[PDB]
Amino acid sequence: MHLTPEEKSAVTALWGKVNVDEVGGEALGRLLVVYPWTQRFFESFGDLSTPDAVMGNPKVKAHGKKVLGAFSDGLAHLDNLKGTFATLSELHCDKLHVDPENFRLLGNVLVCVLAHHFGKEFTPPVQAAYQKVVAGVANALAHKYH
Amino acid sequence: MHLTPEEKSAVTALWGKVNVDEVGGEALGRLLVVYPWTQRFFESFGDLSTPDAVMGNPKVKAHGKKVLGAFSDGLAHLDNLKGTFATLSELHCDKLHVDPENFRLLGNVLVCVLAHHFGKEFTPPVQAAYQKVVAGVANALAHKYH
Amino acid sequence: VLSPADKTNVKAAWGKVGAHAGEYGAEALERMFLSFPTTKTYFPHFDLSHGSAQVKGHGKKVADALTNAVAHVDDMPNALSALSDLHAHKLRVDPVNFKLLSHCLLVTLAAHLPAEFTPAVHASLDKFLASVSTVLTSKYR
Amino acid sequence: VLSPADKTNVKAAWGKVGAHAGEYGAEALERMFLSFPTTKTYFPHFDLSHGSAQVKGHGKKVADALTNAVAHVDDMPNALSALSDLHAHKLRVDPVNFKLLSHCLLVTLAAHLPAEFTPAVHASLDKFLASVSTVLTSKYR
Ligand code: HEM
Ligand code: HEM
Ligand code: HEM
Ligand code: HEM
Repeated sequence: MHLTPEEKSAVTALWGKVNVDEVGGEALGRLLVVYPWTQRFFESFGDLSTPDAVMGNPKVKAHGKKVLGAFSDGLAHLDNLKGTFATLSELHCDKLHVDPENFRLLGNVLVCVLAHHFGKEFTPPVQAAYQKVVAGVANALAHKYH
Repeated sequence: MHLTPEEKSAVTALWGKVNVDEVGGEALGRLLVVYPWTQRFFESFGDLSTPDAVMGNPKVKAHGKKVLGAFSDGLAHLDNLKGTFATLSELHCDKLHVDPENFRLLGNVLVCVLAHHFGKEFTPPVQAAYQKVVAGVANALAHKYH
Repeated sequence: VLSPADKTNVKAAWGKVGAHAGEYGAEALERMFLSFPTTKTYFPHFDLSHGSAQVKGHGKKVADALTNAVAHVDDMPNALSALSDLHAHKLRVDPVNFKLLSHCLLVTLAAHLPAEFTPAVHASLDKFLASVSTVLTSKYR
Repeated sequence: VLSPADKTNVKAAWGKVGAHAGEYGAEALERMFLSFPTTKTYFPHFDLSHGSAQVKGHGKKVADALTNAVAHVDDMPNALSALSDLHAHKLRVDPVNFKLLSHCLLVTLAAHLPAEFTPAVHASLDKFLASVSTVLTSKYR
């Protein structure tokens, strides 16, 4: 996590404009659609057979919002991601058995989602800041794997 | 490092039995042969047209010894690889233009050479400690890239 | 493998790129240079400053090649043979870097085609770039 | 693409493995579990303790499939259709993991077939495991 002050202000300024409910649903839905193998964790979510079935699934939307919720909190502790994410890291490992590569796929999808939404506002340099952030979060979420 | 005293001792003790001369030449040569694209940095070495020509090339063998040398000295600063490879990290970036991914290919090749050499002695637990060191080394070397 | 659906998706999204391909190619490069600085090791000879003509020049070349793969979506291995040779034999770019550029291309398109960058299209474009990358790397060893 | 030399190299090397493939399968998994603990996420239902019969059995299964692949080195896609299916639609192991098992397999062969693990053979086996990996993840999406 080598976020220069200016990189941190940039992450923070944009994050101000995000509708986490919405972005959360889009990011998660899109993950399940671009990398269908990730659907392995959600067989109790019902119908994920097509893009519309995934994107509109009330369960995916609610889970996405939860995930992004935890992520937003992460953004207020950019200083201590490991600490912030420790009980979650343990849960994903020990209870959920989620391969951490999943955390990196979601980060990339999220970046595409932010680009989709902010258009020209998501400048090369803003992307570079967010790239560092999703990586830091993925790393924090994997820190307790064993 | 995130090496256990037990992991540290295993690394340390096997290393004591290593001929850097021979392992250095073999590791670099295998690299040039398994991942032919790494030859892009050694055009001046000559004929690397065949396994035989690579494995026999003295320039290769001597560069191999220089690399494992530096690696070997890094094993003495296992608690600050970052600081040990700082200058070498800048060099590689700024002068050599070596993509850090190369550091990882070599690491894996190195592990295959050790297994090759030590057979029985190179147990799963010993490989595990070595995997952590090679990753550690690669990270340290890539640390100053910008 | 790309399905009929994928093919339609790609031709459609790329269709929209039209005349901006060049500029979007340049932008994907800059994004890549900024987010994954290690990729810069391959362009020691380039002026990577903002608005660099070398980068502009290069973005166009990459875009033309992608445009050519879309035009020959049913025969990419052959349409890209030459480029596959260049990369394997001269450039010798480590394979991991293809995924990085692909990623920056997807970000660029997303940033410019909001109405078209649907989930379905996104998936199609991702499979496409993966296939291009596979072709370009096929002759490496 | 496996060259004829490669196919020869592989068949030779695997030829020497013989009645030990099962043991080598089991050893490669054990090395994978320890070196890349994230791989354990796919085996929550297994006893991953040293010498576990679940691990041994699975080691055999994997070894056997490799055998069958060496045997149909000319027609992998077809020889492994079922397995490609299973992985793409049931197991859904993330593709990054295939590279980790492949590596632990080289390490295992190296440690057991010193004379045979020459540089040229090393290169071939790698390509081979890579091809096997491509086949197993070809129907993912
Ligand atoms: C930014 C990364 C992520 C964050 C912050 C995050 C956060 C969360 C939170 C807050 C929960 C609920 C915890 C609880 O039930 O006590 C959860 C559950 C879960 N997460 Fe994650 N998550 C992330 C990534 C992922 C990814 C990428 C996957 C799978 C591809 C995943 C799989 C799951 C599953 C399967 C559950 C349990 C759902 C259920 O209740 O059945 N997570 N996550
Ligand atoms: C274990 C990781 C590595 C270590 C410790 C290492 C260390 C070294 C050292 C100590 C030098 C001497 C140069 C000087 O002081 O002027 C050197 C040079 C060099 N290294 Fe690295 N290296 C590593 C990996 C690599 C890899 C993987 C490659 C490319 C495949 C590479 C490419 C080079 C080149 C091209 C030179 C310049 C040699 C010359 O001047 O002909 N290095 N390295
Ligand atoms: C799908 C992805 C890619 C496409 C379509 C592509 C296409 C091209 C094309 C059309 C050229 C110009 C060849 C000529 O002179 O006619 C080129 C050159 C080049 N590419 Fe690739 N490429 C791709 C990926 C990469 C990646 C990922 C890298 C490194 C990060 C890379 C590094 C280079 C370099 C260094 C050159 C030479 C540029 C010069 O000296 O002018 N390429 N590529
Ligand atoms: C070298 C490539 C691989 C081959 C040839 C291979 C082969 C096999 C075979 C033969 C089976 C047993 C099918 C049956 O039960 O009838 C299997 C199952 C399985 N494989 Fe793959 N595998 C490979 C890579 C992987 C990797 C890298 C992972 C995960 C890290 C993995 C995860 C699994 C799991 C979880 C099972 C089911 C285990 C059980 O519940 O018994 N495989 N594989």
